[PDB]
Amino acid sequence: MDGLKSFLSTAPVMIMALLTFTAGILIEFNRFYPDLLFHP
Amino acid sequence: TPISDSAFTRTFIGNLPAYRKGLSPILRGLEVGMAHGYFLIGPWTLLGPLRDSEYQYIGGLIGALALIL
Amino acid sequence: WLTFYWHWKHLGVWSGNVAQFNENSTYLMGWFRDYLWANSAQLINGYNPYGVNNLSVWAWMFLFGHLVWATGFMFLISWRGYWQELIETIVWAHERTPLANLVRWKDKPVALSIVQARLVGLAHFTVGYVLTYAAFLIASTAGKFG
Amino acid sequence: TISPPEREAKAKVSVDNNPVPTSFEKWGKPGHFDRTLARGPKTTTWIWNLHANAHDFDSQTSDLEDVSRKIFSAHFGHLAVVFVWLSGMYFHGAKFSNYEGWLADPTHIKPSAQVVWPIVGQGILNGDVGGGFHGIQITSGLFYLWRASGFTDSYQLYCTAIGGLVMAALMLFAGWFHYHVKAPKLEWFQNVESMMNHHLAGLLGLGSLGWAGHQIHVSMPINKLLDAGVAPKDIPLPHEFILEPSKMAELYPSFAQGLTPFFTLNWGVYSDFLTFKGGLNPVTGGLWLSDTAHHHLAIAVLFIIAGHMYRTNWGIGHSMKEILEAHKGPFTGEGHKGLYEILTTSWHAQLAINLALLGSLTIIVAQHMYAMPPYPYQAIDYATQLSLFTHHMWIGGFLIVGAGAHGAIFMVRDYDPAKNVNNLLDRMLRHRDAIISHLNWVCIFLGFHSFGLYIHNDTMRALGRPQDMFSDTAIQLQPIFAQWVQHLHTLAPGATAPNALATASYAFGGETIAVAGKVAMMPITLGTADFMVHHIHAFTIHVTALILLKGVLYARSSRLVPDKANLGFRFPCDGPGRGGTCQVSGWDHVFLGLFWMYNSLSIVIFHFSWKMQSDVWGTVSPDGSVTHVTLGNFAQSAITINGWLRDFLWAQAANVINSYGSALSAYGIMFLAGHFVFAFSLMFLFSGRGYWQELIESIVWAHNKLNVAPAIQPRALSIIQGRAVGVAHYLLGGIVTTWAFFLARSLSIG
Amino acid sequence: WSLSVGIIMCLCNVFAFVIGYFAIQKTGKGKDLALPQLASKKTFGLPELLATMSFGHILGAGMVLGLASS
Amino acid sequence: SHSVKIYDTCIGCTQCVRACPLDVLEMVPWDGCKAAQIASSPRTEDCVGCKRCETACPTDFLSIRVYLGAETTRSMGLAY
Ligand code: CLA
Ligand code: CLA
Ligand code: CLA
Ligand SMILES: CCCCCCCCCCCCCCCC(=O)OC[C@H](COP(=O)(O)OC[C@@H](O)CO)OC(=O)CCCCCCCCCCCCCCC
Ligand SMILES: CC1=C(C/C=C(\C)CCC[C@H](C)CCC[C@H](C)CCCC(C)C)C(=O)c2ccccc2C1=O
Ligand SMILES: CC1=C(C/C=C(\C)CCC[C@H](C)CCC[C@H](C)CCCC(C)C)C(=O)c2ccccc2C1=O
Ligand SMILES: [Ca+2]
Ligand SMILES: [Cl-]
Repeated sequence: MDGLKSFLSTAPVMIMALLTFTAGILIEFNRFYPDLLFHP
Repeated sequence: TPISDSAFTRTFIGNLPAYRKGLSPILRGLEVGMAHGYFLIGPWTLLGPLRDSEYQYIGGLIGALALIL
Repeated sequence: WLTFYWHWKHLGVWSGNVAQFNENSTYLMGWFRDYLWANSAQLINGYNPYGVNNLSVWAWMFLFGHLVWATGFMFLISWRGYWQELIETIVWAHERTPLANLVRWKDKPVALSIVQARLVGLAHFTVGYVLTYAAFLIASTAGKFG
Repeated sequence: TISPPEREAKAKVSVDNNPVPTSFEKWGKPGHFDRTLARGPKTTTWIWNLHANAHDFDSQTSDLEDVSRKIFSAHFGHLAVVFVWLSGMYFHGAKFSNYEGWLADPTHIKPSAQVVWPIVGQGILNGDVGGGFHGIQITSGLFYLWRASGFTDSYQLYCTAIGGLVMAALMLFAGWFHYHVKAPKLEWFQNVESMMNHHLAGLLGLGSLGWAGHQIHVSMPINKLLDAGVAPKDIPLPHEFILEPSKMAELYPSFAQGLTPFFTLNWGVYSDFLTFKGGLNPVTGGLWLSDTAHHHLAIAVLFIIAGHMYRTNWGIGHSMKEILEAHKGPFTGEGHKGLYEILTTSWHAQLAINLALLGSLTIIVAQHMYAMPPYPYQAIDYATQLSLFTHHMWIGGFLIVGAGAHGAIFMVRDYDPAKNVNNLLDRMLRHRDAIISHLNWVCIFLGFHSFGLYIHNDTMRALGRPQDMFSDTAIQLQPIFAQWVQHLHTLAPGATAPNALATASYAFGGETIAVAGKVAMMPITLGTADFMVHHIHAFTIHVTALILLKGVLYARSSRLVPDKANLGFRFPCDGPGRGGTCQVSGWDHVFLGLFWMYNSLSIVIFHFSWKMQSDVWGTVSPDGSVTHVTLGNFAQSAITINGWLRDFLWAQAANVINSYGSALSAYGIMFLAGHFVFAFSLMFLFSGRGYWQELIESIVWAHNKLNVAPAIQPRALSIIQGRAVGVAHYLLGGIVTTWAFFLARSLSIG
Repeated sequence: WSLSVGIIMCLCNVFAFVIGYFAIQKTGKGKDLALPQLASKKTFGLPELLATMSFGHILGAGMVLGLASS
Repeated sequence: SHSVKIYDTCIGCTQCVRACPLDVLEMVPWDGCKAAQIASSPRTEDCVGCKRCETACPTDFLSIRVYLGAETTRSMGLAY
């Protein structure tokens, strides 16, 4: 139903989903290529 | 309440100058003074700055004569 | 901040140890430790259970400034109405105490206004901010070099 | 929803069939529970007010029968949350710890139940705790509990976590069931006599009964082998003891007789495992489990008997209404009349009692666990001891102020003056000024005659005048009463306790028990430095009580505000008039009492942490001498503020600032982080929103300049919310600082 | 066990029986029958009867274990 | 004593008088609004300045203004 599709798309749920996704991006990038004080 | 007004308190509240019956403004603070420097001497009897010298009974006297002032 | 900067870098220059400042001032723990905690040793040792040296007056003024600075927090955090109620309770207490209601007051006691509250709190904060840092700056300097 | 049969058998059961249907359309509608918020957000404050009133069910609906059905399912959901959290600990002990590696050599290794993912340098946080394991050394004392419970394999903790998750699912399901399928009426609730009978006889009685049975069949026969020197892999399983009752009959002489003597009043024969030794265990440093099983059996019998005092359906029993209406003397007029009706209708009236008692009991838990260590090897783990003590201090400290909050809530929302005519509450409301002014005087007295002593000692030691101090080497302030009761508890096993073999705790006086190379518990000599700090504690608690009491005795009205009851519980003020009416509500009084609870516990935990390190804890020599950490300077240095500034703070904070580059670096990070949050709170606590709204005006103009202003108009936090964020960040920063400091200091003492 | 029942346990049961037949407010208000005429076990409802039967076990334990150990 | 003024932007809704807790404000018949009334402040001697009127004003910015002044026993809200 749409009542739960609207709850999954609320401000806090989405603003935490984006933060989790960006955390995953940054964590994996600094896992495979860590220690980038600058660009070579 | 009993503490505020009882048998002994009804008279004793009314027994010191500003409640005492017909006491002159000369004696306006007899007790209010006879009870001051007599108990101010207590803390200076065994605890004062000069409690372990030879004037154990002098610092209290002078301090009381100043605190009463 | 400015005075921490000046004092730490000048300690480094005076002791010939500019390396300490140039290599610790980049992270805050360097300030919290190599400056605040490190240079306080003599300061807090002005009066000890073992003796009393010339820094004792500064060791007393440090805690004094802390006390005044913390006293300002009362006026700045709690506001008037609480104190007006607490004062009214005391007014009732005096006007009902035998051998004391006969001690009447011309000035009706009231709590400090909000403007006066902020002013007194800021004044205590400023006194405890200046005196404490001065007792640190003079004591920690008159030890390693004074 | 679903449709079960009935589930009743001539009971007071009363439910409503499907009152609230199950749907998701209300999930996409935030703030629907409030009429003022359902029309849509027009300012950003609408968002904050959404969370500030999420659980306040009085402002939502006025029907109490709906509020109670909400509260029941809320408790079920909380229990589901708790079971999830506990299954977390059991699973992390099963697969992310070294409980097996610690149980083997408990004196040569440290407990650890967390593994940090090696990434961006944080893999350094995995400290070598011993035995090849790398992780964070825990301080919650879970390995000691799991050893005292009989856990020996990882599969046991795994199944415990599985059962915890199952119970979480069950509580979560029961919550939905008791609000969407068959929600109970009011007839099922207001049986406080019946509820007390059931909560005493069944919950607290049968609980300790079953746990004592567990200990007799699991904990005792396995900890007896653990304390002997037997390897855990050679120790049998708990069910092998019931499958072979002869192995239990032999391991305890009393067990070699059968079950009949218990039924035939032959209790004295079971003295071979239901013991009364007391003291501690010289092998583990904790309490004897043979005594704890007996203790739980006694508590079980006592509670089951207590659950048979009140009246239910068979005529016998008491009615608390009768007991309250009976108690009345010439001093209080009608006495407790109307109190049953107070506590059977107002939920806040009940919570203001339950929170107070639960917080006090948490504090008692801390004070009893620290001195009579009930878990093996916890008295040697100084970190775990300190952590449990301080954590159960803080939990109780918060739960106590909760009582002073909900009391004022009851006063403003549920106090009916017609229902309280010349009873305890009504007559207490009369002489409010008397009690408040007397407590004012008492607080002033305790402030002068406890802290002024420290100021005088600092000024005397600063002036170079040792013979004028309040110390153990000058004007002594010896605590006679506490030392006397210490000596009383010391002479207990040979006078007022012939059956007791050892004292309740070795802190009062007696022998010095030590495990491995560290001490477990020794007599805590009380002198001047203890008397002064005890009076400091009393003063701080008195001021906190004064604040939280004037918060309730004046939530209705006052000489300043006579119509305060109209303003509600939570409100900032009543205008700058009357000289200034800022912070008069009960909400503001709780906001102020939070700070004083923090300030009191800040001295309590420091008293604990320094007295233990100075006059108790310390390494023991093989000849017999005991050398304390701070060399016993508490009795000679804790008497001045400079002593606490230098020899306590400055001296013992070195472990935290020098923690960079090690496994304790996170503690220094959090130390500075709490120092940050503390100061961040001062911005809110010292300012007012009238400036921030004027600034938001300029930022709104800037946003509209590029046409980027949200339709949700931005509004600065309300005055109440400003104060709330201030106090929240103050407490958070302070407690994070003290937590980091205490953990980094306790882990660095060996 | 040879005489622990009649001398104390039955004695304490009957003691609680008397003090409950005389002191309990609501006796016959219980759910049980108490139909047959007995000395003191079914003269009033078995709620009251079982109440004193439990309290008499309490008293009997407190007296037997209070005599001399076990 | 405090000063209480009422401006011509007042719509005469009596809300500030319904919120006043010291009978400081009244309502006199006017000729400016539909209600044909405007707020009045005859008994400024009883005005403590709790701003309960200004809080209960509907017009764009206040139509009634309170300006705190020389505080007295009555304006200070002294009950002792
Ligand atoms: C999928 C099952 C389900 C569904 C569809 C609903 C649907 C509804 N419930 Mg409901 N409820 C459920 C399960 C469910 N509930 C359970 C299991 C419980 C027991 C805790 C409750 C207890 C409950 C109460 C007391 C009330 C409702 C109410 C409502 C209605 C409004 C809910 C709302 O405000 O928005 C949605 C709300 C949220 C999404 C809250 C988010 C979750 C919070 C922040 C924390 C989650 C805690 C959780 C219960 C336990 C944690 C799980 C564990 C793994 C940690 C709505 C139609 C209210 C009502 O009837 O309106 C008057 C009402 O008062 N429910
Ligand atoms: C089981 C105990 C209990 C229960 C059931 C309640 C229940 C209630 N309380 Mg209450 N309270 C309690 C204990 C309890 N309280 C205690 C111990 C205190 C002392 C601190 C208070 C102080 C208190 C106040 C001052 C108020 C209430 C209010 C309320 C009512 C509304 C709750 C609310 O505002 O929504 C939801 C609650 C929130 C949105 C708070 C969120 C902010 C939290 C505190 C942040 C904490 C951060 C986190 C824990 C740690 C930091 C990590 C971070 C980095 C993420 C509600 C019925 C309010 C009321 O109006 O009463 C009717 C009210 O103003 N309570
Ligand atoms: C350590 C205490 C502290 C801190 C951090 C601040 C910080 C700030 N003050 Mg401030 N102030 C303080 C104490 C403090 N103040 C005190 C005691 C007073 C006297 C009452 C004032 C009075 C004051 C005034 C009058 C003003 C400020 C202003 C500002 C802001 C200026 C903008 C800036 O610095 O850029 C950047 C911001 C920061 C560096 C701070 C943000 C730090 C966080 C950690 C960033 C990350 C966000 C975080 C992850 C959020 C997630 C939380 C999650 C865990 C729940 C800033 C946020 C001015 C302002 O509003 O700006 C326009 C302003 O006019 N302050
Ligand atoms: C640390 C203690 C060692 C120092 C000694 C201090 C002596 C304390 C004074 C004696 C107790 C006074 C209370 C009983 C006196 C008592 O409760 O009598 C009973 C009386 C009412 O009883 P009724 O006759 O109405 O009984 C009917 C009731 O069931 C209710 O209707 O209560 C009051 O007196 C009200 C006045 C309270 C105000 C006095 C209390 C003083 C506050 C400080 C108390 C200190 C206690 C410290 C304990 C840790
Ligand atoms: C304690 C307190 C009071 C009560 C304070 C009172 C009643 C003042 C009492 C202080 C007396 C007068 C002694 C002060 C001693 C000073 C050092 C004397 C300085 C005066 C100069 C002339 C020297 C408030 O009124 C108040 C108002 C708003 C916010 C916070 C607070 C607040 O915290
Ligand atoms: C700064 C300040 C404000 C303004 C404060 C504001 C506008 C709060 C800012 C909140 C921002 C918009 C959200 C950021 C904080 C979030 C709650 C953190 C959530 C982060 C997750 C999404 C990860 C007041 O309103 C105020 C009121 C009364 C006294 C003092 C003050 C005061 O000092
Ligand atoms: Ca001397
Ligand atoms: Cl010192």
